[PDB]
Amino acid sequence: PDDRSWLEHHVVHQYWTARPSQFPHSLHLHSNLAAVWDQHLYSSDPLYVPDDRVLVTETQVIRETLWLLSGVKKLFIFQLIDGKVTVRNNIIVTHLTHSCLRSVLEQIAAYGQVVFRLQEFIDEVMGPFRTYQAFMWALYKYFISFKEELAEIEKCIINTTITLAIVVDKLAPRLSQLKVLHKVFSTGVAETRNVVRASHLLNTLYKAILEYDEQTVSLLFSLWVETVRPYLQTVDEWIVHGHLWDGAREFIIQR
Amino acid sequence: KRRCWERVGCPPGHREEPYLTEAGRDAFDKFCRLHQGELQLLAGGVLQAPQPVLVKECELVKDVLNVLIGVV
Amino acid sequence: MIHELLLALSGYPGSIFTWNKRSGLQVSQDFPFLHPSETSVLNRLCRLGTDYIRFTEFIEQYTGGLHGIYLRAFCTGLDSVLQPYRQALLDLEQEFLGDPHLSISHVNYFLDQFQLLFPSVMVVVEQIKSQKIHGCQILETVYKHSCGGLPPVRSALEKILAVCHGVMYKQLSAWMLHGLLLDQHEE
Repeated sequence: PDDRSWLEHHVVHQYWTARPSQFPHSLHLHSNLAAVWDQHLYSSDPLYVPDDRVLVTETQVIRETLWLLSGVKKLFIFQLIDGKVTVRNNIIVTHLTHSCLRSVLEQIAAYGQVVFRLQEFIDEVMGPFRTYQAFMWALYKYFISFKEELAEIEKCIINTTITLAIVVDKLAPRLSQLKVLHKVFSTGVAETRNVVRASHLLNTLYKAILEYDEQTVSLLFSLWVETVRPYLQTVDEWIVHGHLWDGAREFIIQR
Repeated sequence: KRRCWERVGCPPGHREEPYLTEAGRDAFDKFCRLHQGELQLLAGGVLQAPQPVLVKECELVKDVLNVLIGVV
Repeated sequence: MIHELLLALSGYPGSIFTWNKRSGLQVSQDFPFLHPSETSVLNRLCRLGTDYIRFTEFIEQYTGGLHGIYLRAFCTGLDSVLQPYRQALLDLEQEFLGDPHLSISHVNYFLDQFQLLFPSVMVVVEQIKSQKIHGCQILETVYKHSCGGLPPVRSALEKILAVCHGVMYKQLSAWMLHGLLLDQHEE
């Protein structure tokens, strides 16, 4: 009423409260698919209940997928159920009856799990090991340039709107590197002493450069130099200050 | 250029559904009433909260600049 | 329908067009807003998307099992030959912004050009999978088929062979400048 009527009739709140969709309709095919899709549901048995849930349009899902891939987490869709994000399937999207859409959002949430792991390694310091810290710094320098692109793309939805397929094919040269980052982080959390706990990640990083020796190996190189900063700093301290830096023996040489 | 996954085939087409953080400087008034209502429900009915809006950007700036001189 | 099919043609196994290891992308749901002769048309079309799924699976599966630096190059080339198919599906999507009354046979007709490239390059990957050819002889078994008879399959196998020669010439640069051998230990 008055204010709330304007809020419901020009924007959503049929997406966080179970209400019918206010996204405009007419009759027949794209307009209102409800009648013919109800007929298809009835003809092939809708089991014993017609398939009907809260219903949301595409653009809300588009900006949520870009928010999830961008770096922020815990959205309305891509709920974290036990430690890994997955699609909320109690929402209907009327065509495809959210079964093919479940597969495509399940792949996107599988990438969001990698995003969650990197942001989780980020979160365990902000809000020392001194080699993990230099690792998460170059990780930050990646993510600032990374979600810059997604913010630019999400601006173009507001200025007419652009479909989901274009924006998931737009982020391919970043997701191709995200698979490399997924294989990089796996031995960085897999682990006794603090020197082998850094050696396990750094030898994997040294080995992964030879795997791609395009655009991935340059990212691996710029990441790799910024994780051996404490070792070069410590070696230079051993030269000119005459003393090996001590961190409960972070360094390789027993001394 | 977006065709929804809700419905396919022969659209007339209609725009974006706007967002709620989209255009964040015109809907203060609706919610300053609504936050007042959520406060009044817990407070019994008389607590209130002045300034649901005022005034502009520039007039508020000129008054705040007059505060530092000494004019209240 | 004319985005759902285009989703099944790309790197998704659908559920409308059911992915099976005995018969990929079957249409069995006989839609009463499809014409019944489109079923055979979909049976013509779905072999192409099945091949696209298999090539997508081959890139997703192998980065051991089929290693060698040359098949890291081969999956790099296989992604490059699947890119213009993505471009063509984007062109179809823009066309359906233009005219949404076009039937499924128009879509099959538009993607009849890629039914000349994809079945001919499918057999090369099947020969690579069936026989133990994963080393520099993968460059051989591409080069036997890259001398072909159709300009699209010539271009696709050109891309794949090109990135494999790129790996080989970098390791020949280690041969001629550093004296280094077994850069990749044998093959």
